[PDB]
Amino acid sequence: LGMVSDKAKEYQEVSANTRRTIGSLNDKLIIDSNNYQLIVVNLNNVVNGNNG
Amino acid sequence: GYRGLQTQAQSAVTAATQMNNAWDSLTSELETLNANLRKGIIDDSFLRQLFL
Amino acid sequence: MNDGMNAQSSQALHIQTYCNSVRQQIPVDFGRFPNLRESERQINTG
Amino acid sequence: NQSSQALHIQTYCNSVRQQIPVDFGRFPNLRESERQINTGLGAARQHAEHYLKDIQPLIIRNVTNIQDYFETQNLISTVMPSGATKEQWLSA
Repeated sequence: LGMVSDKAKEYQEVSANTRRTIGSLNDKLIIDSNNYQLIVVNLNNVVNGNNG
Repeated sequence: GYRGLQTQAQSAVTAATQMNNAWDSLTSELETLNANLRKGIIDDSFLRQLFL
Repeated sequence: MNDGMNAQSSQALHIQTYCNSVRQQIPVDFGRFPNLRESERQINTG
Repeated sequence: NQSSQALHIQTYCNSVRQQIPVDFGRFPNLRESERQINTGLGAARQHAEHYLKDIQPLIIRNVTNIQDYFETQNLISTVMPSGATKEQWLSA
């Protein structure tokens, strides 16, 4: 049981590690999407002025 | 093109958030098993079988 | 117990969505406007 | 594809909760509109919280108790069942 408990603890720690990795991925994607949107708005403004 | 990329990222964000919740659940489930285990080692007779 | 746990679970996803959405909120630059220097920084900070 | 009655209301409930209050402060003609909208939204929120926190749960409870009751009393013994007094059957 103690052996199983120890193994589960290690597995739990591993699970937390994977979560952190996911968190970083999330932040990276979020930043990408945001920058993309910023470019789109910047572009939209250019064509919306240029058409006056 | 950027607009299409922004959508792709927005969807990936949802996909990632989902993966984060999945790992978080697994981590919690492990913690519960660990707690269930630990209380059964420092239990002698019936309360041990209950936690087990 | 089931009623409270479920309501919290839909509530949480609604906030989780709103959270990631706000993260995507891009910062604006009044760089062309000299008088809105303070405005831009204040906005960025907020 | 169709939802259960309760889920349809449960969705509408959480949706109304997300209804943000608006300020048409810049628009002078929409002053009454904004206040009226805000008030109505507030009231709807009250209706939802009650429905969600109390109503649907209470309904579930009553139904569950009914379900358990009919489960025990599944079929009426029209005839005097095997090895019982008439009084015993009448009491039951």
